This record gives sequence, structure tokens and C-alpha cells, in this order.
Amino acid sequence: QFDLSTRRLK
Amino acid sequence: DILLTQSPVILSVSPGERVSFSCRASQSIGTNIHWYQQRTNGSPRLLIKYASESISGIPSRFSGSGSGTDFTLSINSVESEDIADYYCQQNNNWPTTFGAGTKLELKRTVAAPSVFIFPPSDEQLKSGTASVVCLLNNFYPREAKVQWKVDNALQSGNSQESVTEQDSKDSTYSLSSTLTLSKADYEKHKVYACEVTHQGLSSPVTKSFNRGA
Amino acid sequence: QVQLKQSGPGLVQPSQSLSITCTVSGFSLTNYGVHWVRQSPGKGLEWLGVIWSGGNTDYNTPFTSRLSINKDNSKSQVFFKMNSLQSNDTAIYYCARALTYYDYEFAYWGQGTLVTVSAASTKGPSVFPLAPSGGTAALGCLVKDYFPEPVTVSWNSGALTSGVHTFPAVLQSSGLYSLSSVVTVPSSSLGTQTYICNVNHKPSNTKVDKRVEPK
Repeated sequence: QFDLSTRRLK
Repeated sequence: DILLTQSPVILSVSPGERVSFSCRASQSIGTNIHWYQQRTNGSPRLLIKYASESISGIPSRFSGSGSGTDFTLSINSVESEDIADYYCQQNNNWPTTFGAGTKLELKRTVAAPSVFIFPPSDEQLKSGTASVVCLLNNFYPREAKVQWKVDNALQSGNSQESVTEQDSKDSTYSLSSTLTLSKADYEKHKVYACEVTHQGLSSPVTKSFNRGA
Repeated sequence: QVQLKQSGPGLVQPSQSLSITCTVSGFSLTNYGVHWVRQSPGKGLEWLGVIWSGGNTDYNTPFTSRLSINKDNSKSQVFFKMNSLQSNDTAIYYCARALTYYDYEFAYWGQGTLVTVSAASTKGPSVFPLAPSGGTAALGCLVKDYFPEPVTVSWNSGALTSGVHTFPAVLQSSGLYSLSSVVTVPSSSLGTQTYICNVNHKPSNTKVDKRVEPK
């Protein structure tokens, strides 16, 4: 699921 | 709407290896599919248009294939700069929809973390709050333990961790553990230790300081 | 050189409006259409809408009512306006341009605009030094107690990038964010070189340069 902080998927 | 299912959720390979990303459509979309790369804190980058057509500036190691419902993005020889998320997009049907994406992780040799401990600055102590930061730098794999001790008392619940994404050059991780105390608590104690457990260490490494040296 | 630059990262009160400006260069808005795409934890990448060369607008089905896209061809600006924002509208918003005027393969993107939907108020961060003490010295800055995200951190006005690690922001129990940015340097350069972290929290117009010296 997308992380707004890193713009990466966790 | 067209549902695009990307598999797997996570891909873990080694540099120089081939890798394939899957993208499956709920129904036939011909070859109207586009691929995207997204690195840390970046915007999507166009890799492949219409299943197989190449894009300007994009490395020749990127290619795509497939038609109908089953599509594949391929990297014949993974490099450390390939560490990113990869999305697929269809436009045979309105509206254009994106897949959930696949995370590409890279394997490498075990790297022991370099540990640094940082006392709270005198500037922050004026706020009535103290932050003690422990830095685990350039290590692999991601798994690591940070144990905080204040005057031999085990700290628990008063620390938070942050981990960088995989480095695009050396494929390592860095970790920061921040112990948060009140200025009153911090002044009541002397020895502040940070113990680090990792696979690359044959023994737990401890960095510590006495308050006021 | 084709470019798209969006307006600064913003906080939006619940049930209020969101406004983002997309300023383009390297091409004319009369020749290409500008699309809008968002990225959220719960919905991933999501196509929102597009304003075409002729000024026509298409809005994705669940946004037709509260979405509104406009532009000024002369000023090369595209105006994105969405009404009635809720928490699940919290996402990163992009403006984008396709390869060809009629198509949807997005080869050009804006840097993104992190939108946070909250009733909370904006607070600038405090910047504290992580003072250094095998011939390699570690130092950094503690960017603490700010809202909302994001905050930009660089070193020596962009001249220092090698060895820099800016950690992801963590949400504290206070509802305020906090992060640290570190960098490894030769310990013999601590006397010669000056090290400054350039902190910028645009949501609150807080811009701080913090000099980090050995205590």
C-alpha cells in the first residue's frame, strides 16, 4: 500500500 | 472499469538477473497498456507504451510484451538504480486505470551497520524536551534491533524508528531510532546507551554517552 | 525542455476546496492536453480528469460533480479545483502531459502536490543539530514538531549529496511530524568545511538554515 511520505509501496 | 492485477506484490532479485513484472486485465484490452517506474519521492516515469514500444531516454534493458489480458514488463539485467515501484496502465477502455504496482527489492551481501549516537542539543533542552537519536548507517538486510538503556533501565514505548528505502547505488538501508524524553527525565539520568543487533555483527554493538561527557 | 511545475504542498480543511496550479513550459497548452492524476494509500494511482487543447474537459465518473479544470493558454497555467474534500481525498496530486495531443501515455509529470485533509492547524518545525563527536564523522539535523507534510531538506545548498540520508517522517503521538537528515563526512573536514542543513516547510513558510558543528 502506497506511502505518501516516500512515494513508495510498503 | 478495467481491473488491472499486478503480480507479485513484491519482487526480490539480485543485480544482473532477469526479472519480469506481471499485469493482468479483467478483460481483453488488446495491447493498449503502458508501464511506469516510480523511485523514492519521485513522480511516475514512462517506461513502455503500448505493450512493447520503447520510450526516449529509457535504458534498452527495459522491454515489454503480451496481448489480450496477460502482459509482462521485463528487465534483462537488473541494476541497483532499478530499485523502484512499477505500475501498469490500460487505455483500451475509458476511463484509463492503473494497477496496484509491484515493489522491486534488490539482494546483496550482508553489510554491518555503522552506529552513531547523538545526545540532545542544548538548544532543544530549552523547549523542555529531549531527543536522543541513534543512527544505523548503510546496512543489509533491513532487519535490525535497537535497544535503549537509560541507567541500565530498559526503555520501552518511548522510541520511534524510521528506515530509508533501499539506496540506488549500494543497495543498503539506513535506520534512525529516536528516544524521546522530558527534560526532567533526561536531567535525572547519566548513561544513555543504544544497543544494536544485526546479522552483520557477531556481537551487539553499543554506542553510549554520559550526559555532559 | 518540456516541464510541468505545480503549486506548493498544502493543507485543506475537511469539506473545503482544493486548488492546484499547473504551470507548463517547453510546449503550448493550445497544442497539448493536460491530465490530472492522484495517488492515495487506499486507491493507488487514479485518473481524475483532463483539459484538452480546445478547452474541452473530461472528468472521471466519481468526480464529475466536485471537479473543475480550467486554464490560461497565455500564462501557460492549468487550474485544478476540487470541492468538498474528505480524509480519503488525502493524496499526492499530479498534472501530466501525454506524448501526443490526443493520447493518454503520460511521459511528462509534475513534481506532485502532497495534499493533506485535516482540521488541524499548520505548524513550522524546529531544527536541532545532530552534532558529531574510523576517520568518518556522522552529523545531521533534527527537524521536529511540524504539520503537515512535507518538508524539504538539503545540505550546503545542494552542493552536498554524497552520504546524505533523509529519513521518512514519523507521526508523533502529538499529531505532529518529525524527521532526521544525516550525512557522513571525513572527520578531518570538520575544521575546514562548513555543514548546513537547508530546511524548508512550505506549508508554514518556515525556511531555516541550521549550522551543524561539533559541540
